[PDB]
Amino acid sequence: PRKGPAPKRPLVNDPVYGSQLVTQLVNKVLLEGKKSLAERIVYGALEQAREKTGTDPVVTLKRALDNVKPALEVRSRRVGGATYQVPVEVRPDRSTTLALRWLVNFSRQRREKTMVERLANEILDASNGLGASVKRREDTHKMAEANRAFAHYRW
Amino acid sequence: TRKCVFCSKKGQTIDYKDTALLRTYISERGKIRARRVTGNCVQHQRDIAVAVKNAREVALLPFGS
Amino acid sequence: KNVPHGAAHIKSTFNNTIVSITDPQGNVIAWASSGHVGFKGSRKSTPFAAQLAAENAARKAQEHGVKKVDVFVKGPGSGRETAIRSLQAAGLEVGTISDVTPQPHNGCRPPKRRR
Amino acid sequence: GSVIKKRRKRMSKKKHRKLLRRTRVQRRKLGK
RNA sequence: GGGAGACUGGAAUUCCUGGUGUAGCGGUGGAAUGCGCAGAUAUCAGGAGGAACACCGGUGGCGAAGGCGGGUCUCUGGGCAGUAACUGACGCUGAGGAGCGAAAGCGUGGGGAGCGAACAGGAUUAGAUACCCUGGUAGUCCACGCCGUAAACGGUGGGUACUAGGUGUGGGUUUCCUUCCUUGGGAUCCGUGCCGUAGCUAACGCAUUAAGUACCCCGCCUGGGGAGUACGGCCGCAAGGCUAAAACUCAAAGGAAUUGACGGGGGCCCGCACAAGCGGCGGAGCAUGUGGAUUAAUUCGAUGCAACGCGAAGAACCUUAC
Repeated sequence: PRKGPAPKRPLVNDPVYGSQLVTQLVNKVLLEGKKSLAERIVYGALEQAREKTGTDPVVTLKRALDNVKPALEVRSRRVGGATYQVPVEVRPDRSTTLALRWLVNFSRQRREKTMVERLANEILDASNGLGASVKRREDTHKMAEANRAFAHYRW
Repeated sequence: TRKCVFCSKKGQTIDYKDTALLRTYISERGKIRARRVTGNCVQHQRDIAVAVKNAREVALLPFGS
Repeated sequence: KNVPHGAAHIKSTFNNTIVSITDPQGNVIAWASSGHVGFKGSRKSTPFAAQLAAENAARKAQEHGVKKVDVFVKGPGSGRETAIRSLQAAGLEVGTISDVTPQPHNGCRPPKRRR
Repeated sequence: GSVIKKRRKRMSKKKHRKLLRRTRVQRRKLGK
């Protein structure tokens, strides 16, 4: 990253649901290098949500990502003997991928014994914004706008 | 560099009686301006400074508002 | 005591930050310093301590029912702006930010240099 | 020039100053 | 802002008195001495006292050099330009000598807010008679006298004439396109800076403000230490200053520039160096190596990075060196 920006690998469109969102989701929930396992897991969660709420899965996943959307990140920069928490605006792609990481981690945090329903439950409650992820995201905006005093460093 | 106002043949006589003329040459905090900002010659600059000090003395201008 | 309008004096140096809410006649209602909040030693110069002291003083003054505040600030820069934000967030209306810091006219003699 | 010569001169001078300091009363008594 | 005397202005610091007002304030890399809870810090109002003059303010002005800027009044020295009316060489330097001469210091009488040698604690350190923190006397100030020293430096004595220019600033007189508004421009006398010819220099650099080309006068130098010391003398209340050697000892002491190396000196540029991310270690058990301890021996080697699942890609005997 010293020379310049590095290229970004293009995303592969999904074969079944036809969205980069679901393949990004399975990639982030991917672990141990076993795409089949996580892939059938995300299929199970998708079909569970579809059969539970009886709605369109793609639109409710976009609704969930919009409800877990961050706005202004906080990053530490070193000056004057201390590290100050400067706020920085976030481009949409990083926000989306980190929010999806958040929702995957929080689905892993659910305690109903199997994630094939944990992730679906997280999807449906994020459609209502009732999970812990959305409240903690609200806390993130709380902190971001609470530390707005360091609006002059602009780091 | 702007020319000196008082170096003209039709300039005004510098005096501490006139407060607006000295109000021109003092800043928003009551301080005296430099002569690079104004461009007036050394002589007229020192007359302006002395006049401002006298005006402060006789209580016509604030001591650093 | 019930007073609608008052003032806030903030003094920030390289060692401490002291906030005091007063009447327009100068009588003090409540004060909170950077070490009264629970910071001891070198830590009471950081902006976090300034914010905590400012909000604590603002809350104590608000308990007496202060609505609008004219803030006078003083001293070098340790927690000036952070204190202003802390008062404005605690529920006080700022009317004017006036910086009255003493400035000698070449009187007295400052101490020597640190080597 | 260099400062080594200056500090040699200062060292000789300071030694003489200390020698003068050490024996003021004796010099006073002996001179009279 | 050249000097002397008198009167006088405001900000700020400290202190005292009286309100509001609570439990901390101060200081530092971090702290502790310290100041408070008997009312501190903070914040209002009043009073006392001393010292220095923010903005104008600069490579700008004045003075023989020291040096000189809050305001006003009184007394006073020097310089520059123009006219050239006046005297008629009355000039230059000047051994001795006299006068002035930063800061510190001494004497007599006041003053004393801030600052601060010496002096006390606190801190760091293997020790800190210091750097850092808290107090603090002389002194800093005034009146009148002494001493007479500095890197008192442009490390460059005074006077005069000559030798390419370019470019700023301070003070004053003149001609011409001229709006005579105007730094319009040119000419001219005295200063004050920058860059550059010839020339000079060991080089660095100086270069019309010469360290260039010449004349007059004064001061000073003759290897480094011993030594600006001893003796004699003059001056001083004292500290001390001024004039100024010898015995002896070394084979050198120095000035300028060059190339490397080094810096608890800077400036740039790279690298999974950080940053953004994923997965671990330090947590338990077990396997290997090492330090440490016993033992008859626990063979030897390897000790930041760059040794520690390393020589050893094979210790029941054999390896094996104990």
